[PDB]
Formats: sequence, structure tokens, C-alpha cells
Amino acid sequence: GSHMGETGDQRFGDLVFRQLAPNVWQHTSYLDMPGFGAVASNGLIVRDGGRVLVVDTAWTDDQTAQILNWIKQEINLPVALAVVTHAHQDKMGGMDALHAAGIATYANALSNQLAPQEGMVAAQHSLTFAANGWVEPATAPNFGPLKVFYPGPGHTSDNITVGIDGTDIAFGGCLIKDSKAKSLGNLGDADTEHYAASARAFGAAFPKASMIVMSHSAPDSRAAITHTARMADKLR
Amino acid sequence: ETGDQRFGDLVFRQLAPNVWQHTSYLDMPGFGAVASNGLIVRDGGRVLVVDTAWTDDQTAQILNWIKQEINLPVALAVVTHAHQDKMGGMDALHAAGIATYANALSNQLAPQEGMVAAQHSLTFAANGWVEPATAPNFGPLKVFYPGPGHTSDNITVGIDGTDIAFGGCLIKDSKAKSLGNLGDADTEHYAASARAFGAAFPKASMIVMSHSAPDSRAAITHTARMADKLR
Ligand SMILES: Cc1oc(C)c(S(N)(=O)=O)c1C(=O)O
Ligand SMILES: Cc1oc(C)c(S(N)(=O)=O)c1C(=O)O
Ligand SMILES: [Zn+2]
Ligand SMILES: [Zn+2]
Ligand SMILES: [Zn+2]
Ligand SMILES: [Zn+2]
Ligand SMILES: [Zn+2]
Ligand SMILES: [Zn+2]
Repeated sequence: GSHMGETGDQRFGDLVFRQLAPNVWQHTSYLDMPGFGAVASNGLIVRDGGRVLVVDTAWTDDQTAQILNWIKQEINLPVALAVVTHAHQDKMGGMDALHAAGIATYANALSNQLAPQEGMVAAQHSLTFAANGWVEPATAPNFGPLKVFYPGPGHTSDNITVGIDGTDIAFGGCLIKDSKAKSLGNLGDADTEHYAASARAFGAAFPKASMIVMSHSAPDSRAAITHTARMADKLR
Repeated sequence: ETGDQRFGDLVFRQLAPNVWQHTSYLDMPGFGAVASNGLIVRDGGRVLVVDTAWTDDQTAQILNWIKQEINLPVALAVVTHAHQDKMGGMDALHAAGIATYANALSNQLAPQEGMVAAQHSLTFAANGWVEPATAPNFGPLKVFYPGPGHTSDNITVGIDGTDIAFGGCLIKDSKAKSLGNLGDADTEHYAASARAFGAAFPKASMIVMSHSAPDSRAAITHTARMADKLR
């Protein structure tokens, strides 16, 4: 089962949406984490010609259905696919809303294999990766601007990252924490030996991205990557 | 030991008409000699190897025993994760012109683990089975990724047309008190991965593993019961 058991910001139900680029938005949803209260989780929405592509669900099915409603209102293009960046509640908790809506879903093969143990619904389709971390293109059909990179084990063994081609943006998901972070967040499923190398591999994979989007903080500069790697260095 | 054969530092045990276990040893601080096992499979007119020995020299001894005892070409080797017992001899396989295969993740981890990457990467479906285009002409070798356990990258191999499945370092002996080296292990998912190996090869009666002699299926259920205690 699951381990879980302001300017420019647009409120839409209990979610928040922020435009990051002409064709890119950040979605934000909240879940109350006993003791510490509201935990934000961010993902992305990308307009690619006549299609919308989603990175990560919200925490819940009901929140994820609200992402689809927001897309209908603000973009009014069909959602061609969603890719989720590992098998934890914040990234995959809303899979049923996507499947209910007939949306094709993608995850790391390992995320799909771990999903039952992690209390998640598996995506319909599985990404695989080359030894250099880049997605095998046959497993990323019509991903368009989404450039998927497996950096190595870090936050989880299955964590993947996504560059948005033709923009300044790369999405570190839960691997990367912001440059102000006092900790690496939830290390319950982390690989402490390989985390630092995986963070640095993400930086090297998207060497010119200037806006680093993350699950649990607002977008940051590239300093988030180096600061995260140096915090991870101390886990070894 | 009666019936076992020696070549240099290597010991070979015939498990089935076309299958041998190779065993090599390394002195580990405060542990004395640690055995590591792999497999040699005769597949008609060619030989397939599962896992290197600890070192290049030991791995060359495997290849020269194969020449002496079997006298068929070695077509390919599959190595079952990026640790020295399984991939320490990659340079000897490459020098001998043997095609090498490992989990893509093993190849990605190899530099950090001080190992040499294989020439080819295996990838796996969500159900754990190797994507067939990545494992061309593997003959009787059936490669399964059971999930993270002993390491994130550990893979397993069934030998079609035999009683044998190879758990590598994921599976420990049915009398074991411990799961051996957990330094790189996934404590949450280990038990499920061990059970997934059992379910992938449900008819295998001889379970070969890295650090103990062949056992029955009891090794799978005992490993899972030990791993349940890690959670
Ligand atoms: C801060 C935080 O809360 C949760 C619930 C997670 S995760 N993605 O590990 O579940 C994290 C994280 O660090 O990613
Ligand atoms: C007993 C043992 O010794 C070593 C050196 C290893 S491994 N494969 O983790 O390096 C193991 C193991 O448990 O696999
Ligand atoms: Zn997570
Ligand atoms: Zn997270
Ligand atoms: Zn977990
Ligand atoms: Zn090992
Ligand atoms: Zn081992
Ligand atoms: Zn290691």
C-alpha cells in the first residue's frame, strides 16, 4: 500500500496553476501530511501543436480530474498522454482519473513494476532507458518536446526526469530540491550511495536548462542541482 | 567435491548434461574466502556464460576450462548486476571477443561500482521479462528482472529445458541466518522481488545462487521470509 496511506498563480478548485512559458504550465496540488500540514506537489502541462502532454498526476484522482478540467478551460486541446516520474502518491496518485478519461499513460517500466507495492495504479505503457540514461525512443511514442532522462537511483530507484525541448525548462521531479532546501525531503525509498551522481547526471543531461522545476518547491535556477548534489554527497 | 573439476583457481560442478556451475573465491577482510557461483550452458554448438568470476584472471580460467572440457565457442555472457563477484572479469570476456549483456541499469551503475560496462544493454517490461529485441539469440536463457532486492539492477536467468533457475545474489541458502551484503539493497522491495523470481520460474526445482551451493525452491521462500524482516 501507499506510504501516504503568488502573482501569476491561478486558483482552480483546490489546485494552483502557473504559466512558466508560452506553452508550459506548472500544476500544483496539496495533501495534508500528518503533523507538518499541507505538502505541495508540482507537475507540468505542455501544449505541443494541437495536443496537451502532462507530467505527473496530482496526489489524488479528484485533483487529477481537476487538472483535466483546467486544461479544457484554459487550453481546450485534447490530452494526448501523461508521463509520471516515479511510483509515489504525489506523482502517480491520480492515475485512475487519467485512465477514466481514456488518456494514454507512461512510466518507467520499473515504476509500473513497483506500482502495486507502492499502492499506485500502473501506467498503461513502460519507458525503458539506454545505459547513458536517455529513454529508448521506441518506448516514448509521440512524446514531442518531452525529453525523458533516467539519471540513476536517487530519491527512488525508478525516478525519471523530463526536459521540455524548445524551452528553458527541465523537470527534476522529487530528485532535485531547491537551493534553499535544508534537507532532501523524503529519503524513505532513496538510494543514498548513488543519489549525488544521479543529481549531477540530471544537470549534465540538460546542460543549458535555466529554469529547474521540482516537485516540492517553486522553480529555481541551476543552483538547485548543484546544491542537491552537495547535500547528497553527505549521505555517503 | 567428488566429480567437481578444478582449473587454476576455479571449480566446476556439472548440474545437468549441458549446465555447469563455475565457482571462484576472493578473500574479504574478516570473512576469509567468499565463493561466487555462475553458470556455463552448452546450447548445441555454442556456450553461454552467466556471470564473470571475481577477477579477469579467474574469468580467463573459466574460458580456458570451457575450451579444454567443452571445446565449443562462447557466443555470449550475461552478467547479473554491477558488483565485483558478477562483473569483476568483464575485461577478460571482452579481450576473448565474447559479446556481453547486462541490465541497462547495471551498465549505467558500472562506473560508480568500479565495473566495466557490458557491450549491450538488456531492458525489461513492467512484468519483469526482458524485452526480446535486447536479448537476441539467447537460446535457452530466459532473463527476468524481479525488481530491486540485493541491488536495484539485479537480474535472474532461467535455463529453458532444464530444472535450473539462477537467482544470483538475490537468493540466499534455505538455512541462511542473513541475506549477505545488504549495502546496496532495497529493504522495502526485496521480499516481493524474491517472490517474483519464484513466480517467474515456477517449475524450476534447482535454484542456483551466487554465495551457496544449489538448493531447492526452499531457498526462494526462505529468502523472502528473511527479507520480510527488513521492512
Ligand atoms: C517532501 C515529500 O513528501 C512526499 C510525500 C514525498 S515523496 N515523493 O517521497 O512521496 C516527498 C519528497 O521528498 O519527494
Ligand atoms: C556475501 C557477499 O559478498 C559480496 C562481496 C557480495 S556482493 N555481490 O554484494 O558484492 C555478497 C552478496 O551477498 O551478494
Ligand atoms: Zn517520491
Ligand atoms: Zn515527492
Ligand atoms: Zn516505497
Ligand atoms: Zn552483489
Ligand atoms: Zn554477491
Ligand atoms: Zn554500491
